[PDB]
Amino acid sequence: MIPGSFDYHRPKSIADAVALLTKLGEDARPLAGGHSLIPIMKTRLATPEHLVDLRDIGDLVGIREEGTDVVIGAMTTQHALIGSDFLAAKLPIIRETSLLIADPQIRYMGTIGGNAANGDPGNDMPALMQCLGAAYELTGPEGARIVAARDYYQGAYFTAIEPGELLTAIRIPVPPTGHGYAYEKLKRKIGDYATAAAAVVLTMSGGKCVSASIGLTNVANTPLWAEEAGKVLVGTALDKPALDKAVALAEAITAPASDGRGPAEYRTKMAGVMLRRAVERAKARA
Amino acid sequence: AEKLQGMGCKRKRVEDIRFTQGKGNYVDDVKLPGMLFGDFVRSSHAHARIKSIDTSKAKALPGVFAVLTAADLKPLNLHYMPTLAGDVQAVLADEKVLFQNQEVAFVVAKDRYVAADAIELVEVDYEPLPVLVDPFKAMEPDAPLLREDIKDKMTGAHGARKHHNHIFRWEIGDKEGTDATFAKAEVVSKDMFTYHRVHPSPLETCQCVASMDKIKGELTLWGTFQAPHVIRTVVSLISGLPEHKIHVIAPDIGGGFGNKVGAYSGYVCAVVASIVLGVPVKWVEDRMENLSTTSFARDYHMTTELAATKDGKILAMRCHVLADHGAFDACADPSKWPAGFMNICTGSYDMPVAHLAVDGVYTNKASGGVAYRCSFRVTEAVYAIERAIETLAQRLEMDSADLRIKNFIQPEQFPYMAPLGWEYDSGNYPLAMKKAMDTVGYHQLRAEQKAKQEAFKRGETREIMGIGISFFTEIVGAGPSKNCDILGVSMFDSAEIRIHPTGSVIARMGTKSQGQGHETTYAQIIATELGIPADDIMIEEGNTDTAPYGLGTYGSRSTPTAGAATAVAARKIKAKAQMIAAHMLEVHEGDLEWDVDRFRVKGLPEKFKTMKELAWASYNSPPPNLEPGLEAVNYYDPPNMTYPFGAYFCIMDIDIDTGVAKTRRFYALDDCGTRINPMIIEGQVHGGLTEAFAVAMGQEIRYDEQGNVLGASFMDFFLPTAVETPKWETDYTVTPSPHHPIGAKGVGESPHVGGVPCFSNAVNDAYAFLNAGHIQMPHDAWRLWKVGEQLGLHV
Amino acid sequence: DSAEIRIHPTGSVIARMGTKSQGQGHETTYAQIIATELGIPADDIMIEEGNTDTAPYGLGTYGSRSTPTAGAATAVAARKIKAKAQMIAAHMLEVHEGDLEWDVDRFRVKGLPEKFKTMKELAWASYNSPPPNLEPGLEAVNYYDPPNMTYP
Amino acid sequence: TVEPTSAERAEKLQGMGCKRKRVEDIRFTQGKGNYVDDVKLPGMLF
Amino acid sequence: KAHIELTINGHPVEALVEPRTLLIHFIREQQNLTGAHIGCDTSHCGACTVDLDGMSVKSCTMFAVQANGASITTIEGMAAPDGTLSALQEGFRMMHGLQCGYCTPGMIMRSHRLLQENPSPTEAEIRFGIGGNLCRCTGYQNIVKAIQYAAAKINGVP
Amino acid sequence: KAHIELTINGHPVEALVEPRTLLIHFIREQQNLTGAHIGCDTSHCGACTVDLDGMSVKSCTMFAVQANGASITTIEGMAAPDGTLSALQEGFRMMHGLQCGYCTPGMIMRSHRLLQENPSPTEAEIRFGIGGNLCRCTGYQNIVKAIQYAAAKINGVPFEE
Ligand SMILES: Cc1cc2nc3c(=O)[nH]c(=O)nc-3n(C[C@H](O)[C@H](O)[C@H](O)COP(=O)(O)OP(=O)(O)OC[C@H]3O[C@@H](n4cnc5c(N)ncnc54)[C@H](O)[C@@H]3O)c2cc1C
Ligand SMILES: Nc1ccn([C@@H]2O[C@H](COP(=O)(O)OP(=O)(O)OC[C@H]3Oc4nc5nc(N)nc(O)c5nc4C(S)=C3S)[C@@H](O)[C@H]2O)c(=O)n1
Ligand code: FES
Ligand code: FES
Ligand code: FES
Ligand code: FES
Ligand SMILES: [Cu+2]
Repeated sequence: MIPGSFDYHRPKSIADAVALLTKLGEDARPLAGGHSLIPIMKTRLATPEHLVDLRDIGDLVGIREEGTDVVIGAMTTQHALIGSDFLAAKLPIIRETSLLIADPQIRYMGTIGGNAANGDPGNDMPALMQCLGAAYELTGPEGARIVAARDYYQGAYFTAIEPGELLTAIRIPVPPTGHGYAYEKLKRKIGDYATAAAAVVLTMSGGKCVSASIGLTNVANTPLWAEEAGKVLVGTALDKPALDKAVALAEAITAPASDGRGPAEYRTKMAGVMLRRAVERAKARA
Repeated sequence: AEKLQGMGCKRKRVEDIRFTQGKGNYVDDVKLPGMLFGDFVRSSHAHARIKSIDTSKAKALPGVFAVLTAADLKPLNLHYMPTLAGDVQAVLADEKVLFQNQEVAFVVAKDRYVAADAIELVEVDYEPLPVLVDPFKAMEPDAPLLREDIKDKMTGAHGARKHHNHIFRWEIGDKEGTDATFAKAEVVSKDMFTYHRVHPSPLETCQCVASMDKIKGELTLWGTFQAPHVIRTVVSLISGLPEHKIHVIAPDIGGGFGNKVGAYSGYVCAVVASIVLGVPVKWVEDRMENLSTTSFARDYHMTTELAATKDGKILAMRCHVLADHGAFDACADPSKWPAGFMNICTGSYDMPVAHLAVDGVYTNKASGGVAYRCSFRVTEAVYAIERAIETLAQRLEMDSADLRIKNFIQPEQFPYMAPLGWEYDSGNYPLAMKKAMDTVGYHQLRAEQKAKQEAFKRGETREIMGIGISFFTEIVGAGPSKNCDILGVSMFDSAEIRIHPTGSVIARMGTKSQGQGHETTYAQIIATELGIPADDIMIEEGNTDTAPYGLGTYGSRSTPTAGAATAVAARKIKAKAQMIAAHMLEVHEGDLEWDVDRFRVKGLPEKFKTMKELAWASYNSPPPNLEPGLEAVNYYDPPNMTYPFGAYFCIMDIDIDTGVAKTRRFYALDDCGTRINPMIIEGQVHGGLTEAFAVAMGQEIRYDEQGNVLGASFMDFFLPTAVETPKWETDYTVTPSPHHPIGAKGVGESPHVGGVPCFSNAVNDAYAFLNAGHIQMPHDAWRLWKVGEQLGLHV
Repeated sequence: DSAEIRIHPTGSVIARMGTKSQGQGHETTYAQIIATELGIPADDIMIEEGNTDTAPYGLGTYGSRSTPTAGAATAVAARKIKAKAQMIAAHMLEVHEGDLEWDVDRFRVKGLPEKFKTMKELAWASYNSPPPNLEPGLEAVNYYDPPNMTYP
Repeated sequence: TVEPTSAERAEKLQGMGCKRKRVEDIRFTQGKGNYVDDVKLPGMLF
Repeated sequence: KAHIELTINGHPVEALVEPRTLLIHFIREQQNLTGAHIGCDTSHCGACTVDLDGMSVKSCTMFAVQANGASITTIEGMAAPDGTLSALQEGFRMMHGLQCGYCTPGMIMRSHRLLQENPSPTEAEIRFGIGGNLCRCTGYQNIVKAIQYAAAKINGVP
Repeated sequence: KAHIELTINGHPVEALVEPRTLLIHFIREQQNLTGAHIGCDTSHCGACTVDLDGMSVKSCTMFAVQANGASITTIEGMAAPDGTLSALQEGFRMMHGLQCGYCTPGMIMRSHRLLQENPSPTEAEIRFGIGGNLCRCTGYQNIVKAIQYAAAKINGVPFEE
């Protein structure tokens, strides 16, 4: 319950935050909504010497459409995501996913950037961002760069971010109007990380699937983009034969942990069932 | 009339005024001059010898005032403390640790932040020993010797002493007659039902503030105690301090649910630390320590058997229990009942004979057993018989509702002497079972279920429907002095009532509420007895200097014991008021009759004296033959327990492909005799059914092969939120306890006792048409998925 | 005035009165009365006055009335406890109450002094093994209405 | 003195008639008596 | 230590705190506002919930320094200046929405914000709306009734 | 407010006080050492007596600022760390030198200095020596006996009966 002591900083700009993180080093950690970092500081699994609170940086909060993308500031909260009718018009899957994350109090504080930068395979936004083909904008001492969400995760708490960098925004391509979407989550209770969850976006034309993309949550040490699974659905009527093939290809890439949510084999099977249900709801919406 | 609010009324709670405004007074709200904070360095190992403990870095940290180890306690003979089960538990590990998170050293610092820092600085060197976590192997020849302090390597069961890991063997019933019935019965139904380890998990953890006043030589101890007087007496016996100089105070407690009956190392260490330092010492545990080191509940492996005729008449019950008590036997229980009242396991049925045997064993786990609305192992007893009724019914190809009806103890048979020794006080089971069945449309549900099963067989649905039934007989109100005592103190309870000159009242009892509404309900009992408005009565519990001695609140004993004492004490006051009325009215007491709030002269109703006038007269014009004042005390030793009962029905739908179960309807009929406050009873039922739902569907505390305690935090421990908790439908019948002063039986634990078997029977019933056999709890999604997986439902 | 005396399981005592000392030593002297009446050392008795929620109702301290009133109530209340303790002793020793005699802090069987129960043993027994016809515990209250004043 | 005489037991009582030393003196001689002006409560005015 | 200034229950507060001090401890231990409670060490129970800058926040999962400049309302700040109970406090009492009272301050603080987010919530919206608050005593049924009762009282004030 | 630093009962003390704050209130109200008492408003009773820089002083007749840098002993500082009472505290109990206890802290603090001024005083010297301390309960006779007891204890030999 009691964290180790640390020094606290309140940079006024991204530039200042980055300089501070670069100077301070590995012992400094950015502090966003604090709803993953403080809990692990309280168990002392994390014992940073410095916390760099991003609270005062206004440029990190916001939702806008730019070209063919929606750009979301890293400090935008889950509550803000749910409240955005503009976002619900363009990317309705985000509100649906966000409503399945944690609880009201945690959603008032937790940010999309923190959810994506955490590296906990339990987080729901990572695989959703992979499904959507989102890009993460990073700013470090060496400048700005972009890393695809699909290439950002390597393991538990292991990501592509480099020392001194801050994830400043998430750029999400806007799916065709009328597209189908769904985030289907299986959990033990409100607030629990998924036993297995699937994110699906797809488009239809003349009764056949034109495009399909699938993300799988918490069924490996990282989120997973089920590339083969989505590919097999394209060109099909999204009937049982097609779904069976997609389920096989998705299950094939899972490697779940065996924990309180059940053994690996159960979670692999559930990734498949959540995928079927998500495709079904997405199909109906398309 | 509007102001009385006596028995039967849905009186709103007086406790709510302060609680809704943050003005309750719980242990951690206490702040005293010079108060320090203490907490434990705990064991990372389940079983190991302690080679060395270096506390030098911790003691050197600024803000640290002391670091206690077993080395410090021995000289006071305090490194071990006695338990309610008659065993001892280590306060601070001496030569070895026996369970993960066991207390090793107690750090005392200026505040809880510095204490946490210091705990990290203590270094413990461990020498690993083989871990024992499977109770079924605890008594094998080569099983690890855990309790080196009291046992000697005894690898058998035919020596001068049991087995080094055997705690006790307790049996009751007619063994020869039971065995003979099973040897000839047409049908024998046997299953091994495991009631898995869970935990009471009150929202407020265990804690205390010890303050030894060295100038006065008096100890004041604030704490989360369900039995404050017992704690005072125990503290006196082990500390040498006399009881009149130990002031125990149980203030507002944020739920107990059995977790706060016993003493914990934290209480002893805070007291020793305060005595040593001369300043107050507060100890407050975090949730992970609460769930992994304080009283667990259940962990009974029950080989249960019923003998019957082909037509469904039950002839005998035979049950053997393997009880996992953890490393120390700290299982709360009256001293002569090592398995509590598990002998109430023949339940609501009239059986000729039965036999019960229980073996308790030690394992490398936290202690406990009796907690979480168990009524002293009645949760286990009811689960055993209600599950056995269902498996016998399946074997007989008979509807289980009809099997129960054919075997119910009938109304006319009460008081009924059951085959394992308990005499039930009153009960009308057929009427309650019929009301329940008619309310839920039982036979219609069975028809619906049959059609849904056929639809499943045709591939038309992936959902199965289960109907769970639990008809139970509880036994609460632990108190006959003949066989019920807590470490030698008879299990009575008490009430003291004092009426002031102007008519208001101060009344105290020997029990201790942790949310059950006593401060509201005891006043209702007095209000009806004396005709004094409930709001003119102040109720207090928990301060041992002021409340009459009692045995505390657990075993749903408050209404049976202190509730009875409250009525008897009020009646003593009523009797004295009648003498005062006779003196004032100049008539014989025989010429008076009580009428709601006054005594009237028979025949001359115009001549009367109200309780208020009599209270004033007792101070202003006391009759010469009587003492002034108007107050009384009663220590009530109950003649028998009270036996409330219930009929619970659950309709559950299960998705066989994910294992996800969803309660469709839950109906709970409870009969606890005279109902003091229907509103409060309803709240108790809602809470208890929610715990039952949690226990049956997901709650658990586990240990792996290495002794690691698993799931002991809210990250995994299933506490339902408002989203998962089913809506509850409640009903009742009223069958008064003939021996109780107001006919009221206890009821607090009934919902949990009857609810778990109800939920588990619904899950088991859903899969019965697929021949799943007995499915062990908890019934969470991955486990029900495995049931379906093993039945071939997923291919 | 009044007195309430409660004996704990282990033999110590909490007693309160309706008077209120302002230096007259009541916390010391009321315990001396109880000590002699019950055979319980004065140091094992805690005396309190002044808190209206806990002390029995009394009229206070003035008119040198404490000893005449609450002092009397203390003796009478203690005597009620002694009478109950005598009943417990007869039950335990299996003799008639009339066969018992008091010897400072214990009841002995007349002519057989080796058969006895001390007040401390009786206090424990009142909680541990209450005779069937008696209530558990050992305590008493007395509100004393004096028959006359005292004239020192 | 394991089985003290009647006289010894009566003497230990420090009962009626004895010059028993005062229990109040322990706190009073140490400034630990609790008189009204010693009382301090949150928000207390004068 | 860091110097912080904020408003709690409408009153200016200034203090020096270690950055690691959790807001729940600052509120309970330094400000003596002991209504807020601690029921867990993993951020699940919500017994520590306070209203902070228009949001329901679990104060055991925030450092006091993060709240510098914030406006906080705790259970002690719900009653009206004249002592009258808020609709929620009254509703919890009338509908028997509490027993031990330990989750109550957090439940009422969350509900206060819930009824501002949605003045007329359905039962499903209420249950989901208090998903971050655990109660061991009530089984939640009467808490739903308490919130519905409060919404009806509030909706009658205008 | 003025900043003062001193030593009370052997411990360093640092505080802020208004100049007009009487030492008796600084001790009782700010340091919570409530043994010292107030029995009058004219400096006659001595119930507020503390030992300050080797002098018996009526703290109701001095401002806290005047004691900046001083060493003060109050009744709370008389008992030994091992809990054993001082000779004077024991003597007051043994000889029944107090009843309501109100003048006691000041009486013992004055006596503490008196026995340092004169380790073996006669009865007349004791009565004159505590002339600045009023008692309403005892009639002084047992107080004189208590002081004689303490002196004999300290000296290891009695003087007057
Ligand atoms: C009880 C509970 C239940 C939960 N349930 C869920 C759930 O169901 N699904 C889910 O998705 N989440 C869940 N969470 C986690 C929650 O969504 C967190 O808010 C999220 O994981 C982290 O976002 P944050 O803003 O709080 O970040 P923080 O905790 O502040 O930080 C998380 C990590 O990311 C780093 N970081 C944060 N922002 C940046 C940035 N801009 N650039 C680089 N590094 C950064 C921090 O340094 C730290 O290492 C739960 C949390 C709790 C307490
Ligand atoms: N015939 C009856 C019986 C009971 N009642 C009311 O219901 C309440 C519970 O009374 P009772 O059944 O006698 O049970 P106890 O008061 O002895 O409670 C103990 C029981 O209480 C249970 N419910 C709990 N509820 C809360 N809020 N907190 C706990 O810790 C609880 N612990 C559990 C456990 S475990 C136990 S053992 C009391 O206000 C009583 O007046 C009534 O109106 N009529
Ligand atoms: S104390 Fe449990 S969420 Fe804050
Ligand atoms: S009222 Fe007890 S936890 Fe909710
Ligand atoms: S108070 Fe009387 S001399 Fe100081
Ligand atoms: S003892 Fe009372 S004034 Fe001296
Ligand atoms: Cu129980």
